[PDB]
Amino acid sequence: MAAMEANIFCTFDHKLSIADVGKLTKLVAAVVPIPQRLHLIKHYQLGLHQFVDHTRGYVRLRGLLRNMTLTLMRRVEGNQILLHVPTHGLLYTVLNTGPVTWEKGDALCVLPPLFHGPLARENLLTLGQWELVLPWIVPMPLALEINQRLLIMGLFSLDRSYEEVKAAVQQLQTITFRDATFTIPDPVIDQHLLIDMKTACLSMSMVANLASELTMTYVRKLALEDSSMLLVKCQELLMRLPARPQHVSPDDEIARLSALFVMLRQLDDLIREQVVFTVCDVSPDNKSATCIFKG
Amino acid sequence: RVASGAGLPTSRQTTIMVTKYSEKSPITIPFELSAACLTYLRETFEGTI
Repeated sequence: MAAMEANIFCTFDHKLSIADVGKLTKLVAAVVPIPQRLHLIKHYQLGLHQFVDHTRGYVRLRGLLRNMTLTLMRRVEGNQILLHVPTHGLLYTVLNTGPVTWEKGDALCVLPPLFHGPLARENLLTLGQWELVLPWIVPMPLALEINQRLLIMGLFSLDRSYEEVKAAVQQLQTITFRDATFTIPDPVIDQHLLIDMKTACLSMSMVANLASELTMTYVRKLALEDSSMLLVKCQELLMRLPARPQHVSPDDEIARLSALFVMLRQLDDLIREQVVFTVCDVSPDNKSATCIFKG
Repeated sequence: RVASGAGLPTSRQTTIMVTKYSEKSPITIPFELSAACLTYLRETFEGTI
């Protein structure tokens, strides 16, 4: 039928002041998500603002952003915006909208914004109580930290007392990454985090069941003859309790490790975020970088 | 087609082809001639008045 459009024109039916257009011009080469593809769309569908809801949960907003299609902004005109849908493997220029510092060679992920500093950056296109909310583009370690914090809060919430749950949420929600401090907004625990908790519990059960005695005993045996800061900091986490291996069978070990890899992938996937960009350049003011698009 | 505004799906080009067929109807009527008429037209104009 009608082939999917690569170039999308967006028109604001609200009237624009010169300040609004000036703000729009700064946003060229940034990433904006849209829910559906048409040659000509209205500004209401543009951005992340449409999904802001009384539920307020960070996890559900993260889920919603994952399903939107990503576009880059081409140059602006009067009352019009041109968006381009990138293709896998090509080279692009992208704008660092958020305060996160990028580095050469790292991988970037798209994620809902989390507040930082004075929390007064929100000048982006407030017109008719619609707002231009854009997602953050962050490097992989920060996304992994965010997802890990959310899942750990969810798991810890079970059966713990309410006040100590509050304390744990307070200490976990704040993150220091690459010499900057960020904090996760609205870490609500609900069904969306519950399904991830269920899958994590299943994967951990299977990992505990599968692991061979050799794997379990490696750490215990190593401590008898090695000594290092890594090891001593490592063994502090474990419960406090010559010989020969009771059973040697390389084929069983191979098959068991083969299954254990699948289970570890299952556990890894729920904190992994899909890489959208891989960067190899940076403006020395960190405002822009050139990246390869993927996904 | 009509040009559409923002947010509306555009109408695609459409081609339509059709065929019309014809009908059959025969009509007939009989008439007959006496053998006397046949022999009068067959042979000579002669004899009594």
